Amino acid sequence: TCPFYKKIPGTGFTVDAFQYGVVEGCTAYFLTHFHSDHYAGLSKHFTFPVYCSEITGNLLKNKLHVQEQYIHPLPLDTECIVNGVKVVLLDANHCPGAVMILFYLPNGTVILHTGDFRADPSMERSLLADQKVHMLYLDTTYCSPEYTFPSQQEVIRFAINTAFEAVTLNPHALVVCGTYSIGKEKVFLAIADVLGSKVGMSQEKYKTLQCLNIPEINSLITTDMCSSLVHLLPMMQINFKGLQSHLKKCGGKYNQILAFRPTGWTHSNKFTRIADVIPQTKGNISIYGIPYSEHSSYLEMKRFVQWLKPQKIIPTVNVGTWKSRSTMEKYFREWKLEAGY
Ligand code: NI
Repeated sequence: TCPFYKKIPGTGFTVDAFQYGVVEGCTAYFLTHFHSDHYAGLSKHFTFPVYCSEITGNLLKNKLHVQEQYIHPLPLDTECIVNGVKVVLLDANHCPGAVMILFYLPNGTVILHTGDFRADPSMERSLLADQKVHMLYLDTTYCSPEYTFPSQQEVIRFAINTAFEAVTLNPHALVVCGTYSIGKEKVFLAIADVLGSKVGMSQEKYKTLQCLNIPEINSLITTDMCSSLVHLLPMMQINFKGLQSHLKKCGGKYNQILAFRPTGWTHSNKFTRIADVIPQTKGNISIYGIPYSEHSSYLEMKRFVQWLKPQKIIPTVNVGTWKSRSTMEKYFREWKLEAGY
């Protein structure tokens, strides 16, 4: 059974609600982004209308084999009518194709559903600026003050400089980057670009990347591993055993691996600046965990919400425990009292 926080009152709409069977009364299923906790349940046998971005639509078609007749892609930043209700999709600054949805209810209520997002001040000049929002369905992944991490730009700067130094010192080093889903593509693309290489990967990952409308992509990625000095591997293979084994396969072309594991937040963030980050090393293998986040920090989240001044907030993450829910409600009240809405 579908939980309440995936239902849009006064509509026949649900958001990211594919794992509950047929939801009573749902005339259109919205999908915010192509990540497995959100699409869980979709397949080629799904026969209700799905509304989503162009990029999400490419992935539904090519990776999950959803039939074209049920895929309804919408352009961003454009007022659209769906089953008699005005909607707008906005960029969520999450992974490729990820959106927030603004719903304009027939009774005059306005609802913003953020999906998953990394709040940014640039959102304060989208179509959000033009009217009041009554209810906010909020990505609360990191809704606690301990969650600090650097900007995406600082993290990429660290990775580019790290990789460029290592390979200039040793032209026979291989760079490996972990992945398990879409998002965080800037990590491996930025590193390959500074090294003048394409990125090598499996046919399945290449297929996924070809759905994402990235400019000049044919110039940046390849399935030919042997022509490339930046390789992508599944995240589970980014450990001393998995990399040792991968190095065997490269046929004495390389004598050193430097590997990156983009994580979300980790507790080493409470003590250590990005500048100061060091790898785990064994032999000729080094592994850097870098805190590249596609979710709001606490401070970014707070700033967005205090700007928006919603009348009510409904969290969509960390909703399973009483202690979590109580913690989040206390922060929402502080924010409201401090800003005065
Ligand atoms: Ni996500």
